[PDB]
Amino acid sequence: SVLTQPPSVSGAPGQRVTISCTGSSAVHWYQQLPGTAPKLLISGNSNRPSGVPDRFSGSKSGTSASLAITGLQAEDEADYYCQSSVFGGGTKLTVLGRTVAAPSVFIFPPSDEQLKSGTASVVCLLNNFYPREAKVQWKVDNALQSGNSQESVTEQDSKDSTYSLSSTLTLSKADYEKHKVYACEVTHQGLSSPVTKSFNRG
Amino acid sequence: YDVPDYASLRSLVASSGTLEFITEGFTWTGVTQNGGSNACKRGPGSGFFSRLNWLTKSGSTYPVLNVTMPNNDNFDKLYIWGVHHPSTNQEQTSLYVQASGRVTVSTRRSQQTIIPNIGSRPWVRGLSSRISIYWTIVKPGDVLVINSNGNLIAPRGYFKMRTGKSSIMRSDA
Amino acid sequence: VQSSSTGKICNNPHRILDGIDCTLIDALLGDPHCDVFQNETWDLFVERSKAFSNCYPYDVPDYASLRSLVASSGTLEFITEGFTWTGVTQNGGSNACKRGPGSGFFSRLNWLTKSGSTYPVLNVTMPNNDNFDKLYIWGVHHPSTNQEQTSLYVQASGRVTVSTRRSQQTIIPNIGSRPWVRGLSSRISIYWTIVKPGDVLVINSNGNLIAPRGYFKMRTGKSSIMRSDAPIDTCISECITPNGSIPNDKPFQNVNKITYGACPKYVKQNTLKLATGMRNVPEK
Amino acid sequence: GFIENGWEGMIDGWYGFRHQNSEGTGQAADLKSTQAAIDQINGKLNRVIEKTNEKFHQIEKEFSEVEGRIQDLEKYVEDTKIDLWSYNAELLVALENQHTIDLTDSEMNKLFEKTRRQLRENAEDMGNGCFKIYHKCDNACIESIRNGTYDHDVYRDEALNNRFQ
Amino acid sequence: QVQLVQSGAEVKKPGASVTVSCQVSGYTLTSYGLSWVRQAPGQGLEWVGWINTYDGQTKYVKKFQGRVTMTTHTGTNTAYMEMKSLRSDDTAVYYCARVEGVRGVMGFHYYPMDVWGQGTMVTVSSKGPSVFPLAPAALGCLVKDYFPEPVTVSWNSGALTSGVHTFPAVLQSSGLYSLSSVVTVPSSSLGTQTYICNVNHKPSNTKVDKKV
Ligand SMILES: *[C@@H]1O[C@H](CO)[C@@H](O[C@@H]2O[C@H](CO)[C@@H](O[C@@H]3O[C@H](CO[C@H]4O[C@H](CO[C@H]5O[C@H](CO)[C@@H](O)[C@H](O)[C@@H]5O[C@H]5O[C@H](CO)[C@@H](O)[C@H](O)[C@@H]5O)[C@@H](O)[C@H](O[C@H]5O[C@H](CO)[C@@H](O)[C@H](O)[C@@H]5O)[C@@H]4O)[C@@H](O)[C@H](O[C@H]4O[C@H](CO)[C@@H](O)[C@H](O)[C@@H]4O)[C@@H]3O)[C@H](O)[C@H]2NC(C)=O)[C@H](O)[C@H]1NC(C)=O
Ligand SMILES: *[C@@H]1O[C@H](CO)[C@@H](O[C@@H]2O[C@H](CO)[C@@H](O[C@@H]3O[C@H](CO[C@H]4O[C@H](CO)[C@@H](O)[C@H](O)[C@@H]4O)[C@@H](O)[C@H](O[C@H]4O[C@H](CO)[C@@H](O)[C@H](O)[C@@H]4O)[C@@H]3O)[C@H](O)[C@H]2NC(C)=O)[C@H](O)[C@H]1NC(C)=O
Ligand SMILES: *[C@@H]1O[C@H](CO)[C@@H](O[C@@H]2O[C@H](CO)[C@@H](O[C@@H]3O[C@H](CO[C@H]4O[C@H](CO)[C@@H](O)[C@H](O)[C@@H]4O)[C@@H](O)[C@H](O[C@H]4O[C@H](CO)[C@@H](O)[C@H](O)[C@@H]4O)[C@@H]3O)[C@H](O)[C@H]2NC(C)=O)[C@H](O)[C@H]1NC(C)=O
Ligand SMILES: *[C@@H]1O[C@H](CO)[C@@H](O)[C@H](O)[C@H]1NC(C)=O
Ligand SMILES: *[C@@H]1O[C@H](CO)[C@@H](O)[C@H](O)[C@H]1NC(C)=O
Ligand SMILES: *[C@@H]1O[C@H](CO)[C@@H](O)[C@H](O)[C@H]1NC(C)=O
Repeated sequence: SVLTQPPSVSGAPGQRVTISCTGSSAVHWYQQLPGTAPKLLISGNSNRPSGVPDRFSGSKSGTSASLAITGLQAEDEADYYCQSSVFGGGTKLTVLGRTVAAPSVFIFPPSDEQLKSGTASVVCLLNNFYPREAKVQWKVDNALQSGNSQESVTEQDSKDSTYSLSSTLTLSKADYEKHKVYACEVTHQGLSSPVTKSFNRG
Repeated sequence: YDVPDYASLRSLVASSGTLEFITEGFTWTGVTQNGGSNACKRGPGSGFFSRLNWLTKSGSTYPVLNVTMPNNDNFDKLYIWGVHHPSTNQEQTSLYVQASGRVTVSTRRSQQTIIPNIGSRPWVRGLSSRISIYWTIVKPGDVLVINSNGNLIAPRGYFKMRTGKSSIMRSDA
Repeated sequence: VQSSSTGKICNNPHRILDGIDCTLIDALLGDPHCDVFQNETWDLFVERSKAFSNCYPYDVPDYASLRSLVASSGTLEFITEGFTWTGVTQNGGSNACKRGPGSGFFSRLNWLTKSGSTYPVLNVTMPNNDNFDKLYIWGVHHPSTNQEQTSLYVQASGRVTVSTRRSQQTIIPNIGSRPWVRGLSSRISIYWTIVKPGDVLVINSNGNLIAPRGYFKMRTGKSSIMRSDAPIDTCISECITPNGSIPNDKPFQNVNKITYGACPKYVKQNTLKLATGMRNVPEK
Repeated sequence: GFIENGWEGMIDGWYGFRHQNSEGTGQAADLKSTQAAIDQINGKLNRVIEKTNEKFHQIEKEFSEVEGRIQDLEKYVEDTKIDLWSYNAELLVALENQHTIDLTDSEMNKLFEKTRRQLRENAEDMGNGCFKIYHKCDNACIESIRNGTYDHDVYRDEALNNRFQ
Repeated sequence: QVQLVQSGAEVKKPGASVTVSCQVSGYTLTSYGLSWVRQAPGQGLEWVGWINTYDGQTKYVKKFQGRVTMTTHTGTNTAYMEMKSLRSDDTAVYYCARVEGVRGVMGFHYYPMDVWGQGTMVTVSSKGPSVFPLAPAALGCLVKDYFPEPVTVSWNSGALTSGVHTFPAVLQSSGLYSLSSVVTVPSSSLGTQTYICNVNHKPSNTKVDKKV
């Protein structure tokens, strides 16, 4: 009736991945390669079909099923769903290359035409930060907003092997001048000190 | 004529509940089509059944006819064909250059072959020869192949089969 | 009235045999992807809708009767007998029926072709000296072209006669083109003969014989065959329908009219309530 | 019928007594009649339909292609059997329910009459299924009535005096 | 070889009806049931419905009841899924997948979808990508409020190819997508010259080249 799932797993090639699904009520695991039709990875909660490497495995406890991936390599990087009819939430499996780095934060104010749109969307940017588990806090005169700003991260680049995030907070015009001056704060693993970059119009 | 398993054909035609006949384009090369006889007088002249095509020799030869029709629609097709049994061997060779033809009607799953015989039979409406009526059901997505070297009373098309609440009754009410 | 089913077939107390991709006749003849079903036994043979044929395009006149009697026998135990085919080539095969990497055929049938440039009138016999019926499955090959007929069988028109002390069965093979199935326009026709105990089988053929390799040991019992896509399960139930196993505590069911075991009777009504209390007159 | 109302507060049994005297209202259930009815009901279907019969090999009941006479005959046989068994089930359930209802009504009437016969002349049937007893009848008296050993003779004089003055 | 071959991508208008087809190959259509599963672009798989070939019984989601119809043409081994009363939100890739059970049970209760088609991009929408500049190092273009996802962003189409990062689109409560594309520039080159970003959007058929 409902299936739950870890949302995203980032890892290098060559190690184990354990994904869990929790079926309230036969659970099957499917993989969708990027830009390709989904593929059946296991049926019956533990059975691999033809053509699936024996490194994939499934384990069933009383209510929680778990998919374990071994010898991870390139083609394993895909999205993984559990199915029981209802689907799971999805689990992005990104490749990860290990290279510590430090974010660079920029703030881009909403454009004047964007102001004329009637909606104000303020964006802050982190470039080349290695721990993707970093967090971004929208500072509107020491007021914190959860669920109002959307974030998006760039995949690893083989040029530099690090992540870039963009966080955009949208709000009405009266909310744009609600607080005089804005800022974006970064809590980071690679960077110990959280860094707040402030800005305003005028 | 004569229908082996007449009751079954009558039952299934009654169950289909329609006589809607779709004529198909059959290409009979090297034979004379639309044979007829004066025992079956349609109009003022000789004739035949309107849903059957009597193929005879053309000139002085009768090639091994080998035709096909696929069932590309999603309903069953009923094909009614026949085999002509002549009275005399002279008639057999005069109508069909082969000394003994045969008729094989087949689908992907089944086949049905008839060896026509030549012999005198009781006089009915001036004739001692007979027709034997057979049928074939081509299910959707199947193909019909007719391979005959003589004595074929070919179909002109197919009867659109149906399923429903239809039947037949014998009554003078 | 039991109107619901668990959706799965209980695998006890009945010896279930799930036929994966295999029909009863395909498992009988020895289709390559059915090789795992050799010598199997069952109490109920469950036949999946996904079963397919992947061999020489054949045809079974009276297919329902053969399927029924094989299901009733309840076993696929095949005893190979020693047949002596003199003057013919044995173990014919084709690339339409690929067993392993190369060409092949049904594992329970022997395709006898001409040897050198002759095909003698084969005349072989096997007596039934045991006290059980023997089932012999043989065939007749219908080629597509007369050239193929004479190239495989020196006779211009063979025939196959299989006989016992009490009955005989003769087939005149024909030559003609047929619908293209797996690359072939030729066919096999599958016939069977039952040799009762103390009887003899005589096979006299002058061409177009797909001979047997042995006999299937016939039995009598509580065996049958069912068409169902229900998945097998590890569970206890005495009554099996195509919809799965159902409990037989109630006397009637409205699930399916096809049943197996100690099953309730099928009725058209989905519900019939039997009073187990008194007339109900409540307060107010 | 003449009870006109069931007792949802009765959970001890199916049929029982509610008494009211000088001491106070009390309620009890009669175990014998309830047990008799339950015993007569507990089976009631194994005694006609012994069990489910066991069928192993049967005819085909689902067909892919169209054969003709034989498939028609098989369909007819299956349809006839199904219709006959549906009628058997319908009639059996209707008859058993009717007989069960009549049985429980008869058991209630039998309990009422048994109680009335215990109270030969000491009580009068008020007509609503409830007896007015015309003498001192304490809780021991009531449980003797319920027991079935009510001694009507020793209250006969007092009861007759209360009735006929 | 078992194969499901789906229709081509369809571009419709809201309120119309569309018909997608699925041609099977390597097996017989009536041996297997067929599920239809939609996936909005980057919004995870969503079970649409199930057709039981060989008996024609359907099963749709309550969300799709009445406005989706599934049929089978058994003659051509084809199955059709038509969606009526198309909405803008119905833009998604639709897959036909093969399920096992057709006789006795509804297959999708007990069996998986072991063979999938390539899917068809049924896009019933159109929306223009609004372009905004991004200047304060780094500089970029913000693409906002376009429904159909496929949009490419270049910078003079041959100038800037390294240092540009295209954050994949993100959802919005309005149902429209938005992304950004930022490139690092040497701090001297940002002031001497500016670059132009080319945003190409095929479904809305709009190509906007904008600077900074
Ligand atoms: C236990 O399992 C069994 C087996 O799986 C279940 O039985 C099935 O149950 C469903 C649910 O009720 C039935 O569907 C209902 O059908 C009626 C109309 O049915 C009539 O047609 C049926 C199907 O006919 C197809 O198949 C037969 C056999 O192959 C063929 O002869 C037909 O011509 C037809 O084939 C056509 O379709 C194919 C696929 O598209 C094409 O390939 C082909 O070319 C043709 O176009 C038929 O089965 C049915 O019943 C007969 O047979 C049953 C035996 O099961 C018998 O009991 C009956 O008395 C009949 O003799 C009829 O002939 C339909 O009106 C119902 O509609 C409801 O649902 C739809 C949406 O789904 C709504 O629009 C309706 O308003 C309504 O709500 C429903 O679809 C199914 O027929 C039935 N039998 C089979 C064989 O599947 C059983 O339910 C299970 N029980 C439990 C408790 O689990
Ligand atoms: C093998 O043996 C069988 C039987 O022994 C033969 O079959 C008979 O063949 C003859 C000749 O072909 C048939 O004769 C024809 O019979 C017709 C039916 O006649 C009946 O009905 C008419 C009324 O219409 C009555 O008058 C008559 O008495 C019968 O009761 C006739 O109508 C035919 O008449 C035509 O031809 C004659 C020929 O001279 C003319 O005089 C007439 O005017 C008319 O033109 C004709 O007489 C007979 O019917 C066949 N019987 C059966 C049962 O089939 C086979 O021929 C034979 N074959 C071989 C190879 O040996
Ligand atoms: C009597 O008449 C019947 C019908 O009129 C003839 O039967 C046909 O005969 C031809 C030739 O023998 C057969 O052709 C073969 O068909 C195969 C099936 O093709 C279908 O499926 C494929 C997918 O596998 C599709 O691509 C195709 O469009 C069809 O839908 C083909 O697979 C065969 O291909 C092989 O040979 C050709 C020859 O060039 C090569 O190009 C191929 O690469 C491959 O090697 C072949 O085309 C046809 O199937 C028969 N039809 C039926 C219904 O049986 C009889 O031959 C004819 N007989 C006489 C004596 O006249
Ligand atoms: C019968 O109907 C078919 C198709 O509907 C048509 O082709 C044919 O001509 C009709 N026959 C007559 C006699 O009207
Ligand atoms: C089947 O059993 C028979 C006799 O029990 C034996 O001769 C034969 O080899 C067996 N077949 C297989 C495949 O084991
Ligand atoms: C009821 O009567 C029986 C037999 O007459 C006696 O044994 C019992 O003690 C009485 N009282 C009860 C059961 O309270």
